Amino acid sequence: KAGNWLPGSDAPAWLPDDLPGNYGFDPLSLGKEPASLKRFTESEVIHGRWAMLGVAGSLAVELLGYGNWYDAPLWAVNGGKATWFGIEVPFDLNALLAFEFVAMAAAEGQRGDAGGVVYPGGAFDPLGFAKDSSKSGELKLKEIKNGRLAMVAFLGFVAQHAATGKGPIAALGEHLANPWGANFATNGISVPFF
Amino acid sequence: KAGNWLPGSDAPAWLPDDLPGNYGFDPLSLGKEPASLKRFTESEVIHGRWAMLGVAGSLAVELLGYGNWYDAPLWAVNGGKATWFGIEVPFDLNALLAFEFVAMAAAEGQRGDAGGVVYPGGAFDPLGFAKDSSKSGELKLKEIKNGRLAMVAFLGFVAQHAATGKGPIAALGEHLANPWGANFATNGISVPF
Amino acid sequence: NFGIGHRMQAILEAHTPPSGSLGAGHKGLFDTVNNSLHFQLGLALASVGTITSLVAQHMYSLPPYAFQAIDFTT
Amino acid sequence: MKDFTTYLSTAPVIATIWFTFTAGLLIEINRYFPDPLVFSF
Amino acid sequence: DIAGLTPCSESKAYAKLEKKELKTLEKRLKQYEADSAPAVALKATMERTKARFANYAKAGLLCGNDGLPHLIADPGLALKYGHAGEVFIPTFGFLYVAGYIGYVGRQYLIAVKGEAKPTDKEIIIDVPLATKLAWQGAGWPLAAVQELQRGTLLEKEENITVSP
Amino acid sequence: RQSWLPGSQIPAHLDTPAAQALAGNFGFDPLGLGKDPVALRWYQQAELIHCRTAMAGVAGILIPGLLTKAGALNVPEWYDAGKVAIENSFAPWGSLLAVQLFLCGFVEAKRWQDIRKPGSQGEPGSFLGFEASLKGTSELGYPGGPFDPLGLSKEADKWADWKLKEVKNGRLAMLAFLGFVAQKYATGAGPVDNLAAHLKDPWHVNYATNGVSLP
Amino acid sequence: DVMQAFGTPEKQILIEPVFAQWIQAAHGKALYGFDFLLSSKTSAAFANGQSLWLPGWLDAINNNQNSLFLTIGP
Ligand code: CLA
Ligand code: CLA
Ligand SMILES: CC(/C=C/C=C(C)/C=C/[C@@]12O[C@]1(C)C[C@@H](O)CC2(C)C)=C\C=C\C=C(C)\C=C\C=C(C)\C=C\[C@@]12O[C@]1(C)C[C@@H](O)CC2(C)C
Ligand SMILES: CC(/C=C/C=C(C)/C=C/[C@@]12O[C@]1(C)C[C@@H](O)CC2(C)C)=C\C=C\C=C(C)\C=C\C=C(C)\C=C\[C@@]12O[C@]1(C)C[C@@H](O)CC2(C)C
Ligand SMILES: CC(/C=C/C=C(C)/C=C/[C@@]12O[C@]1(C)C[C@@H](O)CC2(C)C)=C\C=C\C=C(C)\C=C\C=C(C)\C=C\[C@@]12O[C@]1(C)C[C@@H](O)CC2(C)C
Ligand SMILES: CC1=C(/C=C/C(C)=C/C=C/C(C)=C\C=C\C=C(C)\C=C\C=C(C)\C=C\C2=C(C)CCCC2(C)C)C(C)(C)CCC1
Repeated sequence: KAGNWLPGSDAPAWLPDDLPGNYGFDPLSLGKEPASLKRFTESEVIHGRWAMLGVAGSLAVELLGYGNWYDAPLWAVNGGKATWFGIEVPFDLNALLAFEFVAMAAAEGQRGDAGGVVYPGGAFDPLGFAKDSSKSGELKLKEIKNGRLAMVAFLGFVAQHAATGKGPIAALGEHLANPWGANFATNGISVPFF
Repeated sequence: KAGNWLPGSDAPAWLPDDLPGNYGFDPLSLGKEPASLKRFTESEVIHGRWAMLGVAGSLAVELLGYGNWYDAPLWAVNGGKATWFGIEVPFDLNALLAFEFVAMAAAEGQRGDAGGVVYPGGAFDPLGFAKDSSKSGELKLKEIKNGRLAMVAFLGFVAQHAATGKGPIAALGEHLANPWGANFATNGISVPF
Repeated sequence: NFGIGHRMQAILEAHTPPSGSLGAGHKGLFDTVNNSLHFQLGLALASVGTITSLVAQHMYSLPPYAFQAIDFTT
Repeated sequence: MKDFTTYLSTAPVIATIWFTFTAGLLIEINRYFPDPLVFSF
Repeated sequence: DIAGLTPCSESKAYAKLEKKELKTLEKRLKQYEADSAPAVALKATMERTKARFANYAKAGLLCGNDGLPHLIADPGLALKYGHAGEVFIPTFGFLYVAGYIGYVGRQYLIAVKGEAKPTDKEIIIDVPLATKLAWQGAGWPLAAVQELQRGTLLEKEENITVSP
Repeated sequence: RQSWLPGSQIPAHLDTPAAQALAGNFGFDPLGLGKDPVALRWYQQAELIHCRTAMAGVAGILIPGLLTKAGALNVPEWYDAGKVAIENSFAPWGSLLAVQLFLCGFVEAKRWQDIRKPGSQGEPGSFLGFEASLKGTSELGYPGGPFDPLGLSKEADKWADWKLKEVKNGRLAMLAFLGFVAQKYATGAGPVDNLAAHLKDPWHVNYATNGVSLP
Repeated sequence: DVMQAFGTPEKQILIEPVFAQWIQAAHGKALYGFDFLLSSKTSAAFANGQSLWLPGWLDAINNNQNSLFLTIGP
């Protein structure tokens, strides 16, 4: 278990207590059937993985000073010459679009319809952490926690840029500058009247 | 089975579950009789193969830059000089018309009225994929799905060019350009109001 | 009488659509078209009476004869 | 007058009351709404 | 101008025919005293006539070369060009009342079949049953499609034939 | 049983135990439209959805209408918000209606199939694990699952209370929209403008001072 | 007849023969303006027969003094 998400409320019967990241949070009974819970326990981890990579990419561009996450796919219109660490990339839109359509499918289709695995031991642990003896569930819990926080962070990125038109650091600095005039309410979007 | 096409509906009894490409989709009871259904299964695969070849021919011309699928048989009127990979063809209309009349019937009529076969093992599998051991129906199902998608793609080519006068990529680039003003409602044809 | 061609006894009793479309289709007509003269006379009169209306409709709009449709009474 | 109301419910009496009703409805309509060739608004 | 036609507010044969009818009414009116009972009815006929021409020109009816309004009886040439009130709106305003009467009479027959002798309530119509079926037949297309989905609209081959 | 007219004989197909245990049954069917039980089963769905869409629409008319006449919004009239907001729009109306009919038809055909056979969308393998919460409840018209996020159905007491509150607010909103259309046709003003016109002179400014109650 | 008797010819039901005027305009009668196949100068059935059989047929329909596709009304 390790958590109750709303104290005093009961835990549902269809959530196993040994499952990593468990709190009992299913107010829709959305994973009630075990096949759907088995599909969603695989897909939450993968959303968390790709969102941790997404928040690291969206923050490292601004911490390294190369624009933001929003304007990084803005060279395909109104010019070109994409960069990475300052190194130029001589690729147009259609070539890298086809390479992302092909070279990712050769790993996605190799992952997905070859089973239902979500923690594959072996080559994906080069250093060696998950020998599944004692520290399996603890590292899985930390991965789930950090990934859920990253999904919340990326949805905050999307809403923050849709409301203010700025980057993550570019308005975290404003919230640190004017803490009472640079929040989600002083814009005329998220709070409709006041 | 592998699919229900409108979930919760009952499957019609005249479709076997072992048949490749199955969903139960027959809302007109159109293939109810077995002698008709066997010929429909034998004809759906061949419509799928010829439409996969049709969509590959309609797309590779524009992806290689040689006009479209529409203007490629437009040298028969107002000029000539047919091309293929840039290589010129010194043939008129009537000679290749008779060659398609004669040389194709030696494959079509040899295929058709020599039985009812639709997956013939032997010379049509040089590398070896369909040994009918474990992965027969899987590859048959993939062939059915890709062929049905190609048939829908070719009818989309027909209606798209009959409504906009443009080719496949010549309007896919526009739908990627103006995604709310370059669809099937902004023309005055498909939606009459 | 020469081996090639088509036969009236084989084309009729094979054009039968299944699943209760036309019932048994055209099975048994050659025993009744050939043996009946009133059936043959009825089909012949239907064809002649329709292509006579066709002659009438197409000889006024498309007059085939020289200086017809100036002679209005004709 | 139960027999009189069964007489009033016979076929020609209902016919001549209902046809005067559906006549004098359409007649009052064509008085208050003259000449309806086309469905206007 | 759909099929060689013209709007009646545009054509001049329509206005000439209006002036023709008003001319006949005027030369008919010239015989009477201006406040007498025939002259009031003649001027009322003129007012109904002019209101009729104004409301036929207002609705956008199409005149021909004859100066007479025409009816475009095709949806897609009436819906596209604004002539749906010619035929396409009264072709459902009729059929509601037609299927209404055909449903009320149907239900009056079926609700009188299962009695002692039905024929006496066909020459002597049961008026409270008739008016109950007259009022509750207002939603007839609803009940007609709900009856068609059963198969209780049709009857099977229990029907009476001769010698097939 | 708290009927719409206290002295009427209620129609007997609204006094069955299938129909008395139905939401908002006040014995009102003077034209016999639900005499077949499956006709009534269909029209109960039609009433629920005609009333939920009307509650959403009438809220979207008079909540910004009352927040326009009291300031701090500038939402126009409901019969003017199609003329405007097509200029402040990424799309014209035709493409928008086409996307609307696709996204809404995918919903409405699943609802069609669930009405014609209950629990249809809950059969496994339909969606990607999402179909398990699509059986609805034991009765049709009230699905729950993903459509009850706050969880007001897990009570089994005061549930007919919530049903009857939904049905009565919905019937009132359907009458309100038929209102909005008619009080637009009659005098050409807005609904809150008509409310202010009635409240400043009730005994002279009403539907007896226009041409629609004409003798 | 009742409208002609009451002196009101405008109240007649004069349904225009839309379905056959469309066939005349698809055959090349440019009097109605449906411009569908042969009365439209830009179509393919018009264009692929200008040397073969069309111009005499188009000059014969649009003559209003033969019986070749008479103009029609209610
Ligand atoms: C052509 C390459 C390719 C292929 C074949 C696959 C194939 C697959 N991916 Mg994959 N993926 C790819 C590229 C590809 N992906 C790329 C490039 C990325 C990075 C962006 C990902 C990221 C990714 C994640 C994170 C996950 C998968 C998953 C899956 C599997 C589920 C199949 C499915 O449902 O289709 C998906 C088909 C769609 C049409 C996707 C619909 C659009 C999604 C929902 C995004 C929309 C977000 C939207 C805001 C939310 C909905 C609205 C909401 C606000 C109400 C399947 C094996 C999932 C999995 O394994 O499940 C267990 C999973 O968790 N992939
Ligand atoms: C099938 C052939 C046919 C057709 C299509 C028409 C069509 C028409 N005729 Mg014509 N006519 C015909 C045959 C036909 N006629 C014949 C054979 C004759 C000689 C007898 C005439 C003599 C004739 C005359 C003398 C006149 C017409 C008129 C008309 C027009 C009808 C206007 C009208 O009354 O609105 C009726 C409109 C309605 C909406 C009526 C519907 C009834 C109500 C509103 C619906 C029910 C409401 C409510 C539920 C009822 C309450 C129920 C109660 C129990 C409480 C219309 C163009 C009139 C006209 O204007 O000419 C153009 C006119 O003056 N006709
Ligand atoms: C928020 C989210 C999911 C939210 C879902 C929630 C809360 C659902 C909760 C519930 O279901 C449960 C749990 C239980 C139910 O009973 C109840 C509810 C409440 C319904 C997923 C985000 C998931 C977000 C993901 C996966 C984001 C990945 C981001 C990537 C890959 C970004 C890449 C880039 O940023 C870089 C790297 C560089 C840039 O230049 C380019 C781009 C491309 C922009
Ligand atoms: C779409 C299609 C069939 C669609 C039928 C459907 C959906 C029927 C569905 C139903 O029946 C079922 C299933 C069940 C019933 O109860 C109900 C319905 C709903 C009725 C066939 C297309 C079939 C399409 C085919 C076979 C297309 C072949 C295309 C070719 C050969 C193109 C060649 C060229 O493009 C090149 C190569 C080069 C160019 O330069 C020259 C040309 C000539 C243009
Ligand atoms: C659904 C509905 C309205 C929905 C409105 C919507 C979505 C509005 C949306 C918009 O406004 C916004 C948001 C913003 C605007 O800018 C745009 C639009 C688009 C305009 C009204 C239903 C309105 C439905 C009504 C009024 C139905 C009335 C039916 C009655 C009274 C029938 C009674 C009987 O049938 C019984 C019960 C029994 C029989 O025996 C007897 C009789 C009498 C026959
Ligand atoms: C749009 C339109 C049109 C067209 C039309 C059409 C084309 C139609 C078709 C139609 C059809 C195609 C039909 C069919 C049918 C079939 C059937 C089969 C039917 C049946 C019916 C019935 C059966 C009924 C019954 C009933 C009821 C329900 C009510 C009353 C009573 C009774 C019982 C009688 C026109 C232009 C002309 C005009 C305008 C409109």
